[PDB]
Amino acid sequence: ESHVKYLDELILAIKDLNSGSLKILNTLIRNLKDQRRNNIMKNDTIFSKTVSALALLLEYNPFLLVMKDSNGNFEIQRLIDDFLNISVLNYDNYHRIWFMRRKLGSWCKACVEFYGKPAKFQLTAHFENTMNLYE
Amino acid sequence: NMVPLNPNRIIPDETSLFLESILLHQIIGADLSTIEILNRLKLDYITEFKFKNFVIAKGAPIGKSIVSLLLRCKKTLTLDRFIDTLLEDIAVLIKEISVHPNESKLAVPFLVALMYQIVQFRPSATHNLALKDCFLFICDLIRIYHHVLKVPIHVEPQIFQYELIDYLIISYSFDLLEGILRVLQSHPKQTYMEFFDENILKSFEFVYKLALTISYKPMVNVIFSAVEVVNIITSIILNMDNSSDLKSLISGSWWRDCITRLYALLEKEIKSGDVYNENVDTTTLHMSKYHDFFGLIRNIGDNELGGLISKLIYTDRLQSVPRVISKEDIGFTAPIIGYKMEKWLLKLKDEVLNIFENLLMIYGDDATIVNGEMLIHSSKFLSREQALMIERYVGQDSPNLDLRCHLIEHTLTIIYRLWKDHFKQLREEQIKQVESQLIMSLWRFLVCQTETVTANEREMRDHRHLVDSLHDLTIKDQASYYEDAFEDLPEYIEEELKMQLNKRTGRIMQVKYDEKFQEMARTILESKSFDLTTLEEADSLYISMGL
Repeated sequence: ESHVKYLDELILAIKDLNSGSLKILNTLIRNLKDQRRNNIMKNDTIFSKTVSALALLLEYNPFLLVMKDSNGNFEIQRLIDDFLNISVLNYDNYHRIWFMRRKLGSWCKACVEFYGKPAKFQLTAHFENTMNLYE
Repeated sequence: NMVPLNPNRIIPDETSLFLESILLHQIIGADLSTIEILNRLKLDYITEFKFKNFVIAKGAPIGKSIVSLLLRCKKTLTLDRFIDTLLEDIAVLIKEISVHPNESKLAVPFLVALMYQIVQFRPSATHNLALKDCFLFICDLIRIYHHVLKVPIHVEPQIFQYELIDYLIISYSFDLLEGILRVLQSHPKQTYMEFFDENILKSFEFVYKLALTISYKPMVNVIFSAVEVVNIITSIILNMDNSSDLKSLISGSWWRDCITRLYALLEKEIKSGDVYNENVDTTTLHMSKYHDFFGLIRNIGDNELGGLISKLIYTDRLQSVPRVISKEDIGFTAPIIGYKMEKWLLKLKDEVLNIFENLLMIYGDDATIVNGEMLIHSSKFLSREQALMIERYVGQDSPNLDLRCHLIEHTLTIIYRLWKDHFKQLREEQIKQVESQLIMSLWRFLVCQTETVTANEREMRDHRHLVDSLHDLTIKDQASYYEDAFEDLPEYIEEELKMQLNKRTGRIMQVKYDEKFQEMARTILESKSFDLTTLEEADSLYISMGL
């Protein structure tokens, strides 16, 4: 449809505007706000390709997670909670959530490793407190 | 619509299932209900015993009183008070047999195993006061056994007298410290501070000084236990939001006196071909014929002495002294145990560098413990294991290739966060003292930037067919056993399998590293937080890939 080319051109522009601008942030906004649908949900293929292109994207953009998204924290956790809720849209699929958690381990974990106490604490507070929240 | 209900909600009591686990206590190879194990422990000399009602006599088994307690203590005590009562009573036992050198101590190993089923039973249920006291009582038992406190490095010739008694109880007691502090870790992030007592931390500092015995051959079951205890302390540190208080308690002297022997650990070698071999000590992790088995969490591999743990209690006769656990009647078919031991000591080295990178995170700002001596030794680790892998752990077809990869990438994270922010400790001393390690840690991931290595589907599959055959057989064990939708796939799952495996074995090859990791070794050079290389030296590495 209109998003198969979105993921294809996403990886194409990742190759193009690589290095020797930075409208990659608008694309990250679009690819955070462009997956909460059931319109083609049964086509796990295109969703997988777009979200894994996002995986490689933020793999090429740990620095995007140290931009301090206005909310009292960095971009890391406002990333990962939207992550989590797209997952709870798509909860069951075993390998989908498998590679999906692996993608968070290549994005949110990369942010914590790049920084120090700040990023680590931001992630810890939210997930320990959401563990307590669910229990 | 509405959620439904139940007429006869039959909840087994928490202490009910407690006695379940406790009575059927068992340790791998200790074939029994370890409560029964205990039931096979009579002690003639001590004919008088009683702490919280603990009657014991000549031919009167430790276990007979153990069952005594367990049973009526169920109706008397609650969950955590049951825990505490076991801890303290069976701890008085721990002691008065430990300070009773005339008797043998077959009690304390499985007593401590019981202590572990206790400890494990729940994190939240188990209470930090009880946990506090358990470690203190273990320290008192070690003081009572001053003669056999550590393992002094030829009266020892295949004779398991105190080796299957006091020394076996030592491994058990060390695994107990480990799991004690692990349940402390699991206790919620709010209520550690009561545990944080310099009584606790000084006693541990001493027991660590006895375990990582640099001057006497340190039993590796014990080494594992102690380094894991350190990991647990550092983790409860990362956890207690009011970390300033705990960090105030942990002396900078504590930090140093521990992390220095952790250096002496991380720089003892991992050599499967001789792991179970008491040869060049202070390097090869022995734990050979002399002493190898599980303990209380450790799946050390074979658990060779495991079935001997059952063979410790007659399980066919009342014994005043331990039934011989043979020291080298032991196992041996093929070193998959040595391979898993490599992976095991590699997870030990991982724990070391893990708490290292973790203190580099919390102590992000100026820190007497982020001194850059950290930089020196940890970057040494990085470059050293990089070399070992690309030079010897290639072609070797082990699962341990993956774990050495974990080691290198995680110490990369550590030195990188050191690079990016925490130069406020760094000086030219450490800069030039270790500039080679850092700069080449950088280039190793730089040169990976080709992306022309794989570019395809016909080659890295064959590369893994070459070296990664082990983890390939494990991805097949995965596709066959260990997951669920490995059948009638949506045409993305298997594709992800193959990209992941291909990049994986590449990551074994120190090539085609995670491009995040490529940048997270590029930026230390190119970002000028420290300009390692002048303009007359930067191009000298730029040439090595083009540029």
